[PDB]
Amino acid sequence: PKEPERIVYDKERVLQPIHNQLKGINIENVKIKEKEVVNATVDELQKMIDDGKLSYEELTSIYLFRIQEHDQNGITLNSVTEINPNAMEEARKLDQERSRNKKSNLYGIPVVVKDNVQTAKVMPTSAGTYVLKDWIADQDATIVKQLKEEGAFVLGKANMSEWANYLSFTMPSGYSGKKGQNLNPYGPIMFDTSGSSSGSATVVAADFAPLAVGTETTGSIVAPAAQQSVVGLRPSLGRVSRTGIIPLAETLDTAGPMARTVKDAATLFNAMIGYDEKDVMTEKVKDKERIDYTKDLSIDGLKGKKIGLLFSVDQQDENRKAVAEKIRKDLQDAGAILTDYIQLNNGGVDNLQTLEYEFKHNVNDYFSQQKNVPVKSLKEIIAFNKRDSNRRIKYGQTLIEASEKSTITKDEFEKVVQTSQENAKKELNKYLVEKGLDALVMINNEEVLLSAVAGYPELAVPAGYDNNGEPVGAVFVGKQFGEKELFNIGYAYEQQSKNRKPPKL
Repeated sequence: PKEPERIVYDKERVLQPIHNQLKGINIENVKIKEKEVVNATVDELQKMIDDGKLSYEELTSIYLFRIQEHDQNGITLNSVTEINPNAMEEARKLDQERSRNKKSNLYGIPVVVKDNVQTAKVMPTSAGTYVLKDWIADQDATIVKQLKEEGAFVLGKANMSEWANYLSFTMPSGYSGKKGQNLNPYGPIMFDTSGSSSGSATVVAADFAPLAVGTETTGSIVAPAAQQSVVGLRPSLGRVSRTGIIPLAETLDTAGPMARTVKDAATLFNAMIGYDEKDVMTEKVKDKERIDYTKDLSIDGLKGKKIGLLFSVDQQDENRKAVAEKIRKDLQDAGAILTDYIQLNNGGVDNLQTLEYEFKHNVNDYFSQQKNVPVKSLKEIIAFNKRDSNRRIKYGQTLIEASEKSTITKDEFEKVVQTSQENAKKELNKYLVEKGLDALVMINNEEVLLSAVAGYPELAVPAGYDNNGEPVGAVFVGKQFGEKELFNIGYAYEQQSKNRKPPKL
């Protein structure tokens, strides 16, 4: 992959919606409440408005102001693709019906969803592409529809690696032909943002939003979360509906919550989960009940837990040696039994061929359902990009070209997926279920291939910063349908370490 550059497309796409609903606002009250809102958890934000020292309209104003001054100006992280023009109108209405309709922790809380998540009549869904930059979907994604059932509203959309990082091998992470290059708030250009949920990681890292929604095929959530020092969760395959999300490979596709705090992540995770008749994958959770993932979160959640390490401190470079060593300490200091150095075996577990065949089919089937989409096939996209290469495909489109002319048959595909799932699931259970380990911890995204295919949940927690200041996260692998135990484990590791530091913008 090539290096990231300071490239920003269509800046007025974000500024004008911000500028329009910030004409009748006092900048004095904004900057004052800004210092009290930044790095504050969701629970703390609810306390600031219960005491009357803040409101939802003010909360939204601060974020929009920060996006205007930091994301599209100043340091210019360029992590926001779209902004809800009705963000203030919805915020004020949530203030009026607050004392009457308040019920959930998510009420009035602005949420930023990934650019590949559908919203109705308001914000375009493009998956970071230039060809879909202006296409507004007909219906909301189910996760968006369920979000507004608890009071939450979509503040805007986050930047991402185009096509969920499936365009070319040379394209830098965080880049999209729609908005441009995403920059890491801990060190622009210097540090990569990772992908493909780069923007969803940045908006919560730079306090552009309290919560964010990302998608993951293989590491697209936990890797940018670790690279930008924020919390990211990949749910079990079937826990969260994918309906209303531009796919990549429905075999692996999933949508997870992202925040600065494990607590806040679980708060968002409450409204994302549920049942969906449209997504047949969510019929593996039908015989289960909805839970509050914020109640059973104790600081002694690591007491007695058996975490298997997927990294070795001694074999680590001098740069990450100090960070990796502190991970073991914090786990031990919290009272957990650590298991040596477990080296997972990636054998027979395919990822690329699963993507090459399924991408063309998922995309074409996706566009066939839409009403007024400017493209109805992957073939038309390829032809569209060719007409202005330097703009629409600066780093090419080799991957989507390979998927279009793929020779792989459906028999070869479903057979590979079958063997891959049985291998990864057995490899994981070998340590998790068989040897009685509660969870597996890794550094960054070194071991995501197995847990993604097997459908096991993943939780990224800020593990600190190396000698150069580059963010390093600790991603936990939980057991199947064990998001409840993962959050409890993740919360205990988070509080008994506190590695995350707010970035200097």
